[PDB]
Amino acid sequence: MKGIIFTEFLDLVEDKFGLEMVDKIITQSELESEGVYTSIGTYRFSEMLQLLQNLSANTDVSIDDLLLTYAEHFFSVIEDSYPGLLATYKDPIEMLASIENHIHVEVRKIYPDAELPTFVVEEKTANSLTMIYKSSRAMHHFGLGLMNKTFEHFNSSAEIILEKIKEDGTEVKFIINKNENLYFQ
Ligand code: HEM
Repeated sequence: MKGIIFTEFLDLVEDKFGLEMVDKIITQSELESEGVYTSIGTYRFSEMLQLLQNLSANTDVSIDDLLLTYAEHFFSVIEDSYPGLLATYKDPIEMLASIENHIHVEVRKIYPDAELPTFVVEEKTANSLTMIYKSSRAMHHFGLGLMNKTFEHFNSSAEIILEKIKEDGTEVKFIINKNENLYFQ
């Protein structure tokens, strides 16, 4: 996992639960990096999992809800860091159907050691998209938050249903249905 994921995450923990919560979840976790992260550094996901598990226990907010809220904030980091990549797309369904073959392809060019999930499109219409999410990290709600802000980036919204193929969350079917949309875009 890239260090930008760690720094933006603990910045949000500081922003919502105070400084002491950042020191708390770090002390509760056995971290090889001792809780010190840089944007260019590469760290194991087992460190982030400990941070999420400890934050969930201290706040009584589920890991999925914590990952969702963080993902919705991280999309703004994506908007401000790579606007030219987002400017390639005019439609949220088209952009989401291009994560595997284009978006995260470009991410690998930037970070060759990036740990990315896989998305497989099974059905695709103008306002609907069914994709299979696969990742040993089971961060489906991180992807759900980025999907939410993808639709909001294009002045739209969508109903997104998650069906866990494997109950551990490492394989999730995403059923995406864009809403109306009362004015021509
Ligand atoms: C310009 C758009 C995007 C950029 C620059 C981007 C980049 C990244 C980066 C840097 C990571 C962290 C990799 C690591 O720490 O090793 C990541 C992970 C991830 N990305 Fe993207 N991403 C983009 C769009 C999306 C979208 C739209 C989705 C889902 C709809 C998505 C799904 C994910 C997920 C779920 C992860 C968590 C890793 C995992 O599940 O295994 N990404 N992405």
